[PDB]
Amino acid sequence: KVFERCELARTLKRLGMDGYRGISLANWMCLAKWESGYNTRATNYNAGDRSTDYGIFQVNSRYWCNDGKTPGAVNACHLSCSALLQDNIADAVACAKRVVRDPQGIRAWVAWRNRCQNRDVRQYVQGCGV
Ligand code: NA
Repeated sequence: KVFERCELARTLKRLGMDGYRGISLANWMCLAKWESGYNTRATNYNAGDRSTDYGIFQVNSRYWCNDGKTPGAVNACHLSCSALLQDNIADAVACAKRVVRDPQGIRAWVAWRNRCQNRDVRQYVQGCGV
């Protein structure tokens, strides 16, 4: 499923992402935008290390979910990576929450540092009623 901007903003809000571990809703929107373009079935293989990024938040199989084919990987979210490709983002959100519980926080995603950090991210939620 490819979410519309405001549809996603309202969904993330009801799933309790606004201010989760000090991360504003607009930051989560900026992250999803740059990671997958609001696409829940997005996948990206990293040939250099044999891992794959899954879902709307593009979480890596080496640490967050299990896909079986990634060498020396852990499954911190305790999920099959298939769970992160559903139209319903409940599991993807629960796993994104686990990621930011680590010291790095939102900084764990390099894309956030590149396109979201220290920028005016208001535009991602403006007019959505959240
Ligand atoms: Na894994």
